Amino acid sequence: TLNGGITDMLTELANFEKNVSQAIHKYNAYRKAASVIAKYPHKIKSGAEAKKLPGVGTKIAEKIDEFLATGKLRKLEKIRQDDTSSSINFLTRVSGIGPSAARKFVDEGIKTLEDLRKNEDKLNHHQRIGLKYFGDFEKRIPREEMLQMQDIVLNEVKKVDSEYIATVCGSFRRGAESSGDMDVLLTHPSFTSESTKQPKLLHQVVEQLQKVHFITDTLSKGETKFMGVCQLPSKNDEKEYPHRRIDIRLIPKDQYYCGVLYFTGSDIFNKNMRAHALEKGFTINEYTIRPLGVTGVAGEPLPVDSEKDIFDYIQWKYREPKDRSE
DNA sequence: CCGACGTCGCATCAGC
DNA sequence: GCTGATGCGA
DNA sequence: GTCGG
Ligand SMILES: Cc1cn([C@H]2C[C@H](O)[C@@H](COP(=O)(O)NP(=O)(O)OP(=O)(O)O)O2)c(=O)[nH]c1=O
Ligand SMILES: [Mn+2]
Ligand SMILES: [Mn+2]
Ligand code: NA
Ligand code: NA
Repeated sequence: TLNGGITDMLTELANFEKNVSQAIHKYNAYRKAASVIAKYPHKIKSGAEAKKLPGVGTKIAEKIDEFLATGKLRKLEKIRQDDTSSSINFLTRVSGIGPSAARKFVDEGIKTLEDLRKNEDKLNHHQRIGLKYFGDFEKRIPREEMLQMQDIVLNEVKKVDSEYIATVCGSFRRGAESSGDMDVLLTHPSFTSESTKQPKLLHQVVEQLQKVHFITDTLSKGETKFMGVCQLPSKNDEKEYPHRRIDIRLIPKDQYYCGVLYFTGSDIFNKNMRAHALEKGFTINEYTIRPLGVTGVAGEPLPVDSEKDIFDYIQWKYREPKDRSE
């Protein structure tokens, strides 16, 4: 964090554009800029120096010069003072509440945590659970707790069917010392790109984790993706652990490497890699890498038998999970 | 100058 | 009910 | 907001 002040500024600007202006490409522009500055191994001395980096243009360069000279940004100082922007930004911190619902709530005079708590009937299920655990979801997860959680998940999954493979991805697989949540990739030989020989594969696992009181709430749930809440068990007279967000994704077993590449992240890393893939004439999702034809249409899936194969196709040197934290 | 910006799952809604 | 778009999220 | 062509 040689340039923590700058990256903080840009992230706050990113959040404004996403939540208030509802301009998603500005949000990504700022986040991309923040990321490239974050890994820049010098303390930045000027906006001109920063503009040399890919993703930093004229406007951000000027903001960096203002921030360097004064320690502040007048544009952000004004935004911070605005009631509507501040209220909208706050409401979006609740899981299930996005830019649209936040602005609608503020219109209806619901703009504080207290306002939300007395208008619970106006929330959908996701938002209601998000409000319930607002405090808990603010807290990060120490890696040591992540290891406890991994142990439970992998063992409970094993008990259902010993041919399941569960892999913890996201920031954990990238070796982070603390995570925002837990991300679990799931495979079973019955579910491939060719066929589904077994129903309720994800359901079976979710059910087991509920039975042992690990999973406590559900935000969303379908055939391949689960979004919910979990909690570590605590001992006698111990204060309870905070409730944690958990994401589970069932991927066709023969498409594990594309799946694990996707869910390992980071989000910005995926954006950068897939953009580069397009430049190289391929498209990548969580299932396949495919060539783009002359007319621009995706062709048939290419052979993949390691994460590295995917890097090879787009002419990138392989990068370990710990080097993908962009 | 300006088109494009990664890709997709689940909840919810409009229109039929 | 289905189809397609919108919102929020991974 | 940025940038490749
Ligand atoms: C949010 C997001 C996530 N992903 C993939 C890559 C992420 O690393 C992976 C898990 O999402 P996450 O749990 O929201 N983020 P994280 O695990 O990287 O970091 P954190 O510690 O959970 O905050 O899902 C995307 O591909 N695009 C996205 O926009
Ligand atoms: Mn995560
Ligand atoms: Mn997650
Ligand atoms: Na630049
Ligand atoms: Na939210």
